[PDB]
Amino acid sequence: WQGLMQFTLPVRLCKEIELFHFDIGPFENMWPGIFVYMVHRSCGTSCFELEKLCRFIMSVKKNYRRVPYHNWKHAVTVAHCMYAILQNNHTLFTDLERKGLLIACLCHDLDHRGFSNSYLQKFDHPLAALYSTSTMEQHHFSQTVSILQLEGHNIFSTLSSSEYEQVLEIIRKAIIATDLALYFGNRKQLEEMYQTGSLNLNNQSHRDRVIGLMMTACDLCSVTKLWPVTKLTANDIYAEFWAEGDEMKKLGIQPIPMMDRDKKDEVPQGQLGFYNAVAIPCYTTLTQILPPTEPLLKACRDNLSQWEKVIRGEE
Ligand SMILES: COc1cc(C)c2nc3[nH]nc(C)c3c(CN3CCOCC3)c2c1
Ligand SMILES: [Mg+2]
Ligand SMILES: [Zn+2]
Repeated sequence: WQGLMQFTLPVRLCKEIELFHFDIGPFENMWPGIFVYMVHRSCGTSCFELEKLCRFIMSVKKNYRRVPYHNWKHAVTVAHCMYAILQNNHTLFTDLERKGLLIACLCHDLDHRGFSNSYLQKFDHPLAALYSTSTMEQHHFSQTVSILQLEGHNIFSTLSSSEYEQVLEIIRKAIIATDLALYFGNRKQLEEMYQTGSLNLNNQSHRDRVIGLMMTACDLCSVTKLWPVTKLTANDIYAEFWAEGDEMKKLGIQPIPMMDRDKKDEVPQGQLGFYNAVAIPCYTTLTQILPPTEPLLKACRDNLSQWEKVIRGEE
């Protein structure tokens, strides 16, 4: 954490880190420093005690597994997209929300084992016996507080008990909303609220749902990058999916097409179905509530057209 303290972002990156399409990929060693800068810009330069902030960040990095997808890179990618959402919609969210939301995005896949909630729930893994719904997401938030409770790690120690419980509730709700099983119902209710004109950001329940969709938009953001970036991320998503599907066939169950490596040919079509049914509706309703988030929708539409090109045999 000591080396992280002297870090300062190069001026060329300051301008590009504000953009939606921004790719963190070529700057591996700058990632912890990129998170510090984003926290200082959105929240404040002395928001947290720098020593504790840097202790927490590095401890979070250490608690991300050597998995192909749900690793340290994924968490920084999710945190960056959130920053760009918060920067373009600043006055709609409180200081406590902006700090909680950036922290939640960095902690959202903490201790992920490269396994879905569906696997754990059927093979009766202790986590499934501990949490029935949103299995991994409840474990991620469990690991978040367990990093905060370490010596010289509680970054929220300056806050009042009322603010500390509010921020932890903001983080719990945020990490839970990353369970894609919850997205479908959440987005439908918001689409109803928008069309009727009943949506009100001063209604705490409505606010939680909008924050929920922001969480999904960020967790899925790898579909809003440039085509060569998105393509290389799809390799990481599937390498993990297949490794899970490999364990499934060892136990005696047949894996789903997305989790079976002997089915790599269905990948462009599987991606197209995911874009039409999940990705595109997500960013469409996000652009409706938050119009400055429109570039996320455009980049996703660009990537759907690219999957449409691979399907037509013109790769
Ligand atoms: C679970 O069902 C699916 C299926 C497919 C085919 C997907 N294809 C994708 N492409 N890009 C993204 C992003 C993405 C996601 C979202 N996932 C969340 C869980 O972790 C892996 C990624 C998918 C999720
Ligand atoms: Mg997750
Ligand atoms: Zn995630």
